[PDB]
Amino acid sequence: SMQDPIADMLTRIRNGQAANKAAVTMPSSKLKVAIANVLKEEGFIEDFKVEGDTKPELELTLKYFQGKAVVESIQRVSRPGLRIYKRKDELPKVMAGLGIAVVSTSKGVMTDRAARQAGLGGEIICYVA
Amino acid sequence: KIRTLQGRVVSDKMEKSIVVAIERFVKHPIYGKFIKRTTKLHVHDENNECGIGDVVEIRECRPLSKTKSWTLVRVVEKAV
Amino acid sequence: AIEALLHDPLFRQRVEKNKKGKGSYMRKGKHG
Amino acid sequence: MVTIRLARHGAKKRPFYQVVVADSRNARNGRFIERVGFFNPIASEKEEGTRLDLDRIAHWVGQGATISDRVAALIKEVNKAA
Amino acid sequence: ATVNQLVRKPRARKVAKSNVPALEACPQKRGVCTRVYTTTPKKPNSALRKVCRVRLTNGFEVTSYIGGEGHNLQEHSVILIRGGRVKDLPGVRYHTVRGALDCSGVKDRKQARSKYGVKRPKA
Amino acid sequence: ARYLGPKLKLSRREGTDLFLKSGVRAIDTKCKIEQAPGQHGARKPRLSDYGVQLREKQKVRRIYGVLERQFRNYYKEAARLKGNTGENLLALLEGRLDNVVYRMGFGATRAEARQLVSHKAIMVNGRVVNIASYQVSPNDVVSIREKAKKQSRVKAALELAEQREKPTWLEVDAGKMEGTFKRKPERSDLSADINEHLIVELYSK
Amino acid sequence: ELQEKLIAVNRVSKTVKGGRIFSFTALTVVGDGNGRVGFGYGKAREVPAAIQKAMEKARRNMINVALNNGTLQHPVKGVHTGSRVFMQPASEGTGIIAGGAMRAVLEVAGVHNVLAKAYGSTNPINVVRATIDGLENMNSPEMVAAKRGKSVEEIL
RNA sequence: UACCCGCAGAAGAAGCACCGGCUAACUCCGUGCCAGCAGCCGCGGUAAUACGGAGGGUGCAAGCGUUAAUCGGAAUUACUGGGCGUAAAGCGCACGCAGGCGGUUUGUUAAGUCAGAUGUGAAAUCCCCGGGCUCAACCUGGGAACUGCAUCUGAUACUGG
RNA sequence: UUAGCUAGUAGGUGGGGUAACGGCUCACCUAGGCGACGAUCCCUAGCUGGUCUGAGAGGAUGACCAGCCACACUGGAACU
Ligand SMILES: [Mg+2]
Ligand SMILES: [Mg+2]
Ligand SMILES: [Mg+2]
Ligand SMILES: [Mg+2]
Ligand SMILES: [Mg+2]
Ligand SMILES: [Mg+2]
Ligand SMILES: [Mg+2]
Ligand SMILES: [Mg+2]
Ligand SMILES: [Mg+2]
Ligand SMILES: [Mg+2]
Ligand SMILES: [Mg+2]
Ligand SMILES: [Mg+2]
Ligand SMILES: [Mg+2]
Ligand SMILES: [Mg+2]
Ligand SMILES: [Mg+2]
Ligand SMILES: [Mg+2]
Ligand SMILES: [Mg+2]
Ligand SMILES: [Mg+2]
Ligand SMILES: [Mg+2]
Ligand SMILES: [Mg+2]
Ligand SMILES: [Mg+2]
Ligand SMILES: [Mg+2]
Ligand SMILES: [Mg+2]
Ligand SMILES: [Mg+2]
Ligand SMILES: [Mg+2]
Ligand SMILES: [Mg+2]
Ligand SMILES: [Mg+2]
Ligand SMILES: [Mg+2]
Ligand SMILES: [Mg+2]
Ligand SMILES: [Mg+2]
Ligand SMILES: [Mg+2]
Ligand SMILES: [Mg+2]
Ligand SMILES: [Mg+2]
Repeated sequence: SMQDPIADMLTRIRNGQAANKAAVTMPSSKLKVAIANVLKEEGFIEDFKVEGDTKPELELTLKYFQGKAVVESIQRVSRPGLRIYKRKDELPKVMAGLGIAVVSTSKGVMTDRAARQAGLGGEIICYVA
Repeated sequence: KIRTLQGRVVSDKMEKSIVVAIERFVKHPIYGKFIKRTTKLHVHDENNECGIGDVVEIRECRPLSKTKSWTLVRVVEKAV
Repeated sequence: AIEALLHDPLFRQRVEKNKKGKGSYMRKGKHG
Repeated sequence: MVTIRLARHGAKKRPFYQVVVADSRNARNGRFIERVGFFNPIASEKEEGTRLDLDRIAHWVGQGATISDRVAALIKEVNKAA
Repeated sequence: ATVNQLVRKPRARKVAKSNVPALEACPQKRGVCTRVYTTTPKKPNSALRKVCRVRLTNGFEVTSYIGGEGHNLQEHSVILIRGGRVKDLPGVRYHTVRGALDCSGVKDRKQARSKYGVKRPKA
Repeated sequence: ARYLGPKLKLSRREGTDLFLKSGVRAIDTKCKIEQAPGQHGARKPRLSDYGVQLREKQKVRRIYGVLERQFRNYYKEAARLKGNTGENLLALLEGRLDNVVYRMGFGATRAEARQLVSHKAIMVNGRVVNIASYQVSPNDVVSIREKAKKQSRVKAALELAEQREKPTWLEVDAGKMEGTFKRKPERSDLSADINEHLIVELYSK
Repeated sequence: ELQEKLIAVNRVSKTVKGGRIFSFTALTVVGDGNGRVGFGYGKAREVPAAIQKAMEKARRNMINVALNNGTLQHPVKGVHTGSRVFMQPASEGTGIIAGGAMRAVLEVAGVHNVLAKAYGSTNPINVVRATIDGLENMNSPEMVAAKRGKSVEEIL
């Protein structure tokens, strides 16, 4: 049934962008939240907002520029059927550095560049142009 | 500083012996998926302390029999 | 020998394609 | 008998010897334990033709390793130089 | 398709058989002209195309095209076949070599001489 | 291993002056430089993408007088080396000994230079170098040897050169007949009419 | 200062009560050696006329591409009908490594340095379209900075 | 012997394939679906740039063609990197063991994972910077690499327990 | 379009043997062991460093050079 929450989140973001919706709400998860934060930092969304106690719903607010959408591409890379791990040499360059790659390291989820700087690789979560 | 493996026991009908599946979680070469690949080993045990479906830690030694070159060091999680 | 020879294929009826005819259409010309 | 000796590795007519530690029974160019320098007879001016890793050779000798006559000569030469 | 599926059963290379099997990975092969004859090419062409049934050295029986204008090949003549094929002919997958063994070079030829076993004209 | 035949024909084919003759007398007088060689000379078919590149390649090869395998090797070398590839190739071509000699002005033509090199007249750092294809490095002095200094052809060549445009990457002296290869040439310092990119593309093909 | 190639010219038919009626289609592409490119598919009963038409078409409906120096900014995939097309920037000196219709569009555009592959169909009209699409979609570092609201040095 | 020095005299030293399109290179004569060509498409039936000869040209060059055999193009077995309403492709429909995948929170572990280290990964070969044979090929000094395995010491986001 | 294979067979005890552990061998005792992660059977093949090709991932390959293996007219056997 429901097997990759992260993937689902990404799809939600994509569809919202397509449809020119302002806001995307979904179930929150720690990893998801982290991802959202990362996105915000990298300027791909306007803001995120968690809300609720028992079953909290993350609510991201999508960003547009001169009409068209900002989140141009947002692919998963690791995925439950085939996970991916990269060593700090092998971390990829999305859109030749113009986009980002969210990567989960032992020092938290971060963007690929950040990881590289740190000097450590990790499970690659998703590319986002 | 002893190289050892922890496996589920599979069968113990033969005396002073067991056979112990050792699951190793390898990456595939081409496809990059991780598979569980299984290594059944014959393991020498005196006293016949092991049961079936039991978690057991072993070590590699001098060959006891034709098939048998491993000897168990400790048992864990024996009976359901 | 005469008879069978006649029967053999080298002496089959020949017909030619047409250039302005009915079955004329050349998709690609001889030369570019 | 583990022997420090030469090993012909060059062109035709332009030999370049590797000096090596080898079980005697192995072939000239074949299997060796360690390569402990080198030697060039056809050495131009303003370049080192010979160069030996002397500590390693000493160690090998200690272990109980014979030295080929040419290798001995080379060693002697090197010592003279230094 | 699915990575799991591929793991289970990996994907297989399309094993392409050779169109010149008598050769058996040899660039030529010698053999004797069982018989020699003319054939008709398949539509739309017209000719009497000259072609010999050759028993090869390695046990095979093939038939070979004889290029150029004219040829001396008889029964019990020993020739060198090479992998080549006249398209128009059903079942001919081999060219004779002109000028190798008993076969002679084409008479009176002055362009692409090599390909028909002809020596350079004298001067 | 050399092109021996008619020189101006090649030039005609190319469409340019390849400098295959000394330059005493202007190429337009010696041949129909505009009309390409042969029975179907006047006719100008429209050249394909493949064709143009090939032509360009030929031109370059013709200019320096180099056969295909060697050219290919040079290209490969250029590719291997760092930076721009076409430029590198050009530099390599320049670097050849005969070419250098020609530039200096001891050859009237590049062919002449090559001949000189062959015939044991050209010393590179005071050691006789006989091979045309020999690369000349930076700060390598290159001279006519004393036996070959008396030849009237050499002085003629020098004179011719003096009329021609002088290269910046060399420094040459007429009385001593020795020149110094100062630095590998920049692309700008060579002729713009050659398009090295095309050649690169061809070899990629 | 439009430099322009005719990529491909092709005969096309229409059958009628009498018989086959021929025509020609030309496919040109014009570029300025900088940002601007456009393609023109023209059709006429005689070739030259068709070509002219194509040229005319090309000259209007041009398109601006952001170019880093003489190359693409970053790797890009353009697609259209059968042909799908990958093209990736490269080092000064590599040249236009590209096949057919695709090469032509690049040349006029004023890319001088690409590795380009055309997967799928290589149907000239479609592949040129694909290439154009790819070029169009491709955005610069400056462009992305604006989008994300950061410095160009932060985007790097 | 390499190498050098002298001697004479343009002297002893250019061929092979191709030129319809793909594919760089075109005309005349002979033939007349013949004789022949041909990798594919396809030439030849009396004006053949596609056969054979010539002249002319193009490409390679002490070689040049043909064949055989591999990878490439072929994203045409598609891990990177394809597909399946109609082009080949969704079991007739379920249930279900093995198998694969698994919502959310905490703790813990540290197997995967990541980092660093130590041992090893023979030399040669490949690549980088050099050196030596007049140059090159060739030889050669040092490095890098050999994407791995094993252990030890850490990290704990993600997966696993 | 090879699904079952194996009785020194799987394990134990004790003797004997080996330079050495060991069903290596023998006598007794248990009835195992291997197998859909492909056992068994059939066809082909010396393995590696490398080599060719390829943008790479791969694919094909294993002349020379070097490492390991095996064979020495065929089948056996030990002696030194
Ligand atoms: Mg591991
Ligand atoms: Mg001496
Ligand atoms: Mg040569
Ligand atoms: Mg380069
Ligand atoms: Mg058409
Ligand atoms: Mg297709
Ligand atoms: Mg042409
Ligand atoms: Mg022919
Ligand atoms: Mg006539
Ligand atoms: Mg005629
Ligand atoms: Mg006719
Ligand atoms: Mg002809
Ligand atoms: Mg072939
Ligand atoms: Mg493939
Ligand atoms: Mg193929
Ligand atoms: Mg398909
Ligand atoms: Mg169907
Ligand atoms: Mg159905
Ligand atoms: Mg989970
Ligand atoms: Mg599970
Ligand atoms: Mg660990
Ligand atoms: Mg590690
Ligand atoms: Mg040198
Ligand atoms: Mg090595
Ligand atoms: Mg957990
Ligand atoms: Mg015993
Ligand atoms: Mg005993
Ligand atoms: Mg065999
Ligand atoms: Mg490929
Ligand atoms: Mg024997
Ligand atoms: Mg024999
Ligand atoms: Mg025997
Ligand atoms: Mg015997």
